[PDB]
Amino acid sequence: PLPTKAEIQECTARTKSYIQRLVNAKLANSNNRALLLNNSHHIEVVSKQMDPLLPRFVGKKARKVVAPTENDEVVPVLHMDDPNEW
Amino acid sequence: SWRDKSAKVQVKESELPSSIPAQTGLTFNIWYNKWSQGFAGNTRFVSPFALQPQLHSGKTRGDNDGQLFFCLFFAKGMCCLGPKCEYLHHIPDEEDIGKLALRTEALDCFGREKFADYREDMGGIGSFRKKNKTLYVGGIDGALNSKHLKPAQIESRIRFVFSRLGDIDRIRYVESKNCGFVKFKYQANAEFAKEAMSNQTLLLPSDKEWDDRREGTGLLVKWANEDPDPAAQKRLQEELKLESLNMMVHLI
Amino acid sequence: NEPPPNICEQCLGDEANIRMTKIPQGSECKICTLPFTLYHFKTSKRSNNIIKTLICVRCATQRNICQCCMLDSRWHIPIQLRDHLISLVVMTEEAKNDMMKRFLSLKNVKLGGAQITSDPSEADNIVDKLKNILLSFFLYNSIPEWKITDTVSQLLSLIVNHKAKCGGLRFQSSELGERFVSKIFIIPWSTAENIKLSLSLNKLIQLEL
Amino acid sequence: AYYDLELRNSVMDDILEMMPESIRQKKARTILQHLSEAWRCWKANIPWDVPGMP
Amino acid sequence: YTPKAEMPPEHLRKIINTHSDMASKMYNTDKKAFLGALKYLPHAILKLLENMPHPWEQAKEVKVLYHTSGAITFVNETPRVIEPVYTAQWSATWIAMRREKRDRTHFKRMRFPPFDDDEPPLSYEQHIENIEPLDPINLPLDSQDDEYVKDWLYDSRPLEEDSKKVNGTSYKKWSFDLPEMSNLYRLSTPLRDEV
Amino acid sequence: LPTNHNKTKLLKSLKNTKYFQQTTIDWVEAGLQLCRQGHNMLNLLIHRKGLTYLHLDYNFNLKPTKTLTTKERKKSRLGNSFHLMRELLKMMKLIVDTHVQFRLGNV
Amino acid sequence: SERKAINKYYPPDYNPLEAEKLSRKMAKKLKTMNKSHASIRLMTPFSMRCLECNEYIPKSRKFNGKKELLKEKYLDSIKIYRLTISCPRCANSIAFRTDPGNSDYVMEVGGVRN
Amino acid sequence: MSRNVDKANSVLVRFQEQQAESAGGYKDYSRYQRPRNVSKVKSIKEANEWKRQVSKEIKQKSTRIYDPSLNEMQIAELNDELNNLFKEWKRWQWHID
RNA sequence: GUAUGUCUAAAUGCUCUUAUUUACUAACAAAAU
RNA sequence: GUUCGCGAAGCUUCGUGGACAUUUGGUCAAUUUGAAACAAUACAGAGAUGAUCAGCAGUUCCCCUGCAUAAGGAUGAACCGUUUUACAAAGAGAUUU
Ligand SMILES: [Mg+2]
Ligand SMILES: [Zn+2]
Ligand SMILES: [Zn+2]
Repeated sequence: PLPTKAEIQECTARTKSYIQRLVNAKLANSNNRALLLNNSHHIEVVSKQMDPLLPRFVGKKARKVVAPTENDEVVPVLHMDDPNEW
Repeated sequence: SWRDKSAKVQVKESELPSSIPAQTGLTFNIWYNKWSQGFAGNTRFVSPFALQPQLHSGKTRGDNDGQLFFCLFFAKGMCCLGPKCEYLHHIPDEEDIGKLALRTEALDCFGREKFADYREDMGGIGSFRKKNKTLYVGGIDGALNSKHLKPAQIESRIRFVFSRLGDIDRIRYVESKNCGFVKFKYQANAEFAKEAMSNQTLLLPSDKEWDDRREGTGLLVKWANEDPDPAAQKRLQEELKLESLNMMVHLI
Repeated sequence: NEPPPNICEQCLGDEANIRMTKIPQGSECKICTLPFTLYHFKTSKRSNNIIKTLICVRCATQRNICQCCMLDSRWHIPIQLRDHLISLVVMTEEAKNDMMKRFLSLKNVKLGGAQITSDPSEADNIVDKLKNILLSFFLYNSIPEWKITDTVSQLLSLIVNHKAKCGGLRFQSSELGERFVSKIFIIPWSTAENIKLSLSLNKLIQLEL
Repeated sequence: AYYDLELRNSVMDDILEMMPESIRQKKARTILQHLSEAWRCWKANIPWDVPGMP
Repeated sequence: YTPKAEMPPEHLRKIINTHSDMASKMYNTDKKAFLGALKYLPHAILKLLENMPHPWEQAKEVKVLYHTSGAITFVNETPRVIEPVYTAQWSATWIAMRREKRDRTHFKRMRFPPFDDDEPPLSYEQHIENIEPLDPINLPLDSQDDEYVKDWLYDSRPLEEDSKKVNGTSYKKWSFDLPEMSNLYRLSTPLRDEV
Repeated sequence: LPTNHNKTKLLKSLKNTKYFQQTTIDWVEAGLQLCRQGHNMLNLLIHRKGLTYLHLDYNFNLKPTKTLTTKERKKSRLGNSFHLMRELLKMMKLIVDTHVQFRLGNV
Repeated sequence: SERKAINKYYPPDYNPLEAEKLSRKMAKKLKTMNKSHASIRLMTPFSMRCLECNEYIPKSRKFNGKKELLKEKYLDSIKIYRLTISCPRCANSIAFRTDPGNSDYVMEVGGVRN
Repeated sequence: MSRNVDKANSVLVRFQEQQAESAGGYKDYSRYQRPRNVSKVKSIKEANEWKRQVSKEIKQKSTRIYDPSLNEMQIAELNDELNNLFKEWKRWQWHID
């Protein structure tokens, strides 16, 4: 069946929200202008306003990073079934 | 007894604490504070100051407030803040060590981040992975201005300098390697000692080369790469086992 | 998206309110040298010196450790020690290399032991197993000087070579020494035969190099 | 150059699609070479006739 | 919320002076800050230039923001004027210049650059103390014709604060009487020369 | 036709932080500060870049100390940004310098 | 910073004559400048065989040679030069001289022309 | 002044070096030739530097002389050069201090 | 477009010679009435 | 300190209850040991191809200059080497059970 209209809408919303969020994050990251708990204990997170002269994201430094594939589950690669010419 | 011994310290006054760099290179790089356009000069120079701790050690602005970490500058022997220093001025006692033994994994007795990997020269502020209390001493030839001394004498001198600085576990001078291994009880103490004795002369006033101690190159005090010969290894293993046992006891 | 900070009970403090700031890609983790969010908290408002997180959350997860203390999340023991115990009942090998460390960090395997510590099942079992397993003067005749010194103090410069086994204590006072003698492992002034022999041997060893 | 590269890639893909091979990487190079030769021939106005070419 | 603390200029000066011989591990972060500040240095330049004291002005005081690190200093205020008044002032200046030209056999034009490439530009503290800055460009007035304008015409803020002729110290709006306006118009005969 | 949205000018944002504070300053003084600060910035950046052999005059005319070897030259070719900035600074100095001169009895 | 740089920066005290004198004083001490066989890049006009390993270095082949002055000039006031080369394969020092009587070169115990 | 050597020994650079030597004591013992006759060197530091330089030279010589074309005469020549270097080093280890 | 790479343990002043240059670089470009 | 009330001495002074104002700052601590590069000496030394030379790409867990998705870096860096098995079928001869 061609998927339910409501379902489709929901999907759109989810992705739209997510993609929008991502874009916002990206924008924030770009250097041009324009509460929690640990264990049982409750803890307030804050974000301090760093000085606008110092590098915004002092962590990052354009590092090369090789990633592991981490494919634990095994893909089944299934299939079916004159050499002198070819 | 540093508390009732004195309050004051004032090791080297803020008139003359240090000149900033020593001229290698042609031009002075403002951003690194290091001379550029050339590299000729062995660079390591002897400390103008030192920690005579019995005289210096005292109450600080930190002690009152409840500071954990000891003063690097004090250790080096040049804390111009003195009584108004926020870092502690005494040889790390046991109680203090106990108090900061939670944090002592991640950072030194000076409150500064221990690293994951050792520096290739074992040169500074040891790794958090390998706990250690064991200092390589070196450049003892250079630290004594190439003096024809007995190894025994050298060893004695080392003991004198290092015992004062912290509770010793055990010490070894070596003729062949031309070195001085020291081990402490507490890592913090060891660290403090290292900080102190970096770039220090081993000479005394009674020696004839006292006035030209500055012209030499100081002690090269570094971290100890574990001794390979087997008895030592066995001892280490035993110690580790004991530690494990203790941990287990604590757990149950 | 971001995961949460893994800070231990003793790490964080004794109080029912702590305020901390997060600094996204603040510093590089010490293990992995890879950007991550620094949380840093002050414990009690007025108690000096901050407690910044030194490692990335992922790395912490892998080692199963406090992001400040660098100690086991469960048992609060240095990684070596905790791992060592497990081994006694295999340890982690952090690969100290520029590129490889990062890769290791990104892997999500819980390096070595961490899994055991994480699970109530496994940690507890290990503990149980462990429990079961458990259940002037010269001086002559290895142990540390800080113990010797302590002993001396109790009895009331202290040189001791180990290759020699020859501890020349020098109180520099006739009062301290004469108190020390009365209030009381061969201890002269400035199987006995066997001991003597051993001592001699030690001396010889010391003197050949 | 980029265009040429793209063309080469396309040709390789087509050849892959065409028929079965075992250790095809080696053969890819050969194919590329052949293509190059053909191009050269075209440029010259030589007929590019090779007997083994299926 | 609550406005910025009007700091003393002295503090700023001190900060500036500190970051001349900056080469310790102290102010590592200040160097970083300085580096960052290049971003806004052109903005700063634009600001400062915009605030240039006009030839009817000995020395302009100006609002200033500055990074506590000492890395950058923006002139903050944006210089607005009562347009006709401004025009009048300019006209007056022009007239003065013309007069000067008429007078002088040789007019000592500046040499450029004004200070040497070796010589580092004197701190402001060498010539705060110096004598009253010599008189600026404002033409000889008269009580009969230019009766109204003369008192304020050549002031930093062309019309005074706390008056009924301008909005106030924000200096955003102005309303003039007739005779003053007339005077201004008369003054501006050179520049406003319009059909 | 200008921005509908953007109220937030640069200075306002800066003010909103704790790191900036504000004074009232003589314009010549401000200019001098700019010259000095600007100069520092250009030196600092240059030193970071590693090229310590391109020396800045206090007039902002940059030029090399020795004759640079080729590698050094390659390292130390600043581009259209930095040079532009330098030029701007120079211009500022020139206007500021003239005002300084005026203030002083010199002119 | 740019190859066509008009003016190199000088310190504020740079007595040029004095500087020159100083340089001269520290030119006898100097390692380079006080030596022979100063380097040069040159193509080989002779097209010759390296006498050790018979490597046939052809005409116009480029090398980083050493040009040195021969004290014994040709005639009187027109200098002649030794131009050292190495063979590609074996590291034998080939060289040649520029005797300008014939408007050509002379081989100098390196290889043979052919 | 192509090929870098010229640049190095350009007058300005020399002047700079001299200035450095005067104020602070930056010498480049690489840059000057080591003296032939020792005992015209009253300072110790200078002597030490010279010794270091000679050691470096010796090391360099050593590194090259074990190359694969061992039968070539350059290597043989160096063997004597190496010896000379060693001798120089020995001399530098004089017993005045 | 003045290439490049490896290699590195931590005598003093004096003057006199010039109407020049043992000068070096070739990445750059190449025709006649 | 400001102050608005109470209680004692001579509107002046002490003794009190309140209101006002209320937890800054640090990812940092000042010289060698937590990591800047060029330079220098010595030694060699320049892509195909016989040689000389242009430019363009390509791969990468290499970067630099560059505002750069321009452009430029020794053809920017290292690539030029190692290279024996999804390996079976047929025939001939030989020793062991
Ligand atoms: Mg090229
Ligand atoms: Zn201190
Ligand atoms: Zn913790």
